Amino acid sequence: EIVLTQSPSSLSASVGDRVTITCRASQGIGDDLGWYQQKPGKAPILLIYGTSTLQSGVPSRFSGSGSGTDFTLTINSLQPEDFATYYCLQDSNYPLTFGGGTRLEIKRTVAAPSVFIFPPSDEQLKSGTASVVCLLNNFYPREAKVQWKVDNALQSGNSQESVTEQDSKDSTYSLSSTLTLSKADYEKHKVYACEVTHQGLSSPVTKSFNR
Amino acid sequence: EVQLVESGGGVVQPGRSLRLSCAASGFTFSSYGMHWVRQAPGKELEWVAVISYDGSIKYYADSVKGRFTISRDNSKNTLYLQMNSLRAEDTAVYYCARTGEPQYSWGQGTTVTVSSASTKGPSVFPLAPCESTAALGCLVKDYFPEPVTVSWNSGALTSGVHTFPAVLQSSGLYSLSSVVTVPSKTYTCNVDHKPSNTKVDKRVH
Ligand code: NA
Repeated sequence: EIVLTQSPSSLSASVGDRVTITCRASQGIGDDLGWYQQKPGKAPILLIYGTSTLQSGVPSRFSGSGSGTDFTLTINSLQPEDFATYYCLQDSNYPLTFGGGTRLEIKRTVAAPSVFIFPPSDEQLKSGTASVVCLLNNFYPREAKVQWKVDNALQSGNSQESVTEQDSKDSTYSLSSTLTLSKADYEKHKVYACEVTHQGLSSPVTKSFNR
Repeated sequence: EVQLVESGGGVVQPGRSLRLSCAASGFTFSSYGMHWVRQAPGKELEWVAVISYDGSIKYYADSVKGRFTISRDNSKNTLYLQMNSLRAEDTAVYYCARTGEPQYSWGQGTTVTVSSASTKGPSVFPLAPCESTAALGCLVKDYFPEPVTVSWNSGALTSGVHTFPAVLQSSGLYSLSSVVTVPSKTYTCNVDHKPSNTKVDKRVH
């Protein structure tokens, strides 16, 4: 199939800025490439098709260009409603294929996360499972690193992370890391530490507790 | 106005067959071809199948060829997608799209979840620690299927609340947390899980 390589996967911009989003086909597709906009929980909306042909109703700040293998989406003077995810699309041959997508987020000043660690509740421990939750509250940019240490033993493969959508008020993100152990494994160790690395912190911060 | 309303999505066991339909209104349905496109969780759109206006030409994506069948009933303005031998990979929002030769017009889609999990209410556990701002929350663990809604103090508390997207656990059940920061009062999270008719209020101390 024809593979579309979209860049970048995320982008930071401000209202009134000009944005450029790139998409390259693994082989010639002529001008049969479009651009889609999508927001969480919403169906995609076609903004541009035919490389440069803007669909009816789409603001004129949207425009497409390029032909052959390289294609570009440009948005002049961003508007608050423009922050969303964009995909390129090609229908020159089958199967129809889509780019990786580009999440366009609101750019903001750096904001360090508030870090909290929650021990597993006694109620949950009666069931045989222990969940240790680490919270990174309202930080920016989105990139962060959370490391779990159990008695100074680096943990791996026993945690899951969840990131929220960019906040509509302060434009920050929040993140949760959950260390999952059984009641047996958990009761065999004392200190549970969550170390958070974020460029808003002068140095990584460690939140921990003694069981 | 052009209207496309997908339906039929739901939880289906692996290997079973399911029939998705798409109700079209606002245009001459028998004059346009139609595509099926799906969106797996966290992934981009994936094209599925196409069908000509008269239903004589049908093309399928390799990942669904031999298992899915696309069809249409122009007398009912309804597009169909028959999914056989459903796999876990087939979990996604299935979209209905019209094409012309508005190049593509999409419906809101319908969700399909392939899983052996049985409907199960969530376990609600408190999140308490053990400095001005403090943090509390609730752990909504081991429920199926999506979704769950979490309020705080019956909706009287919304500022500072973060309800994280659920993650799919190895067990096939979903789990999420809801937290809120407060100035260092009573605090109670309200968990709602429609599929199991479960409604839980849990105070946090
Ligand atoms: Na979660």
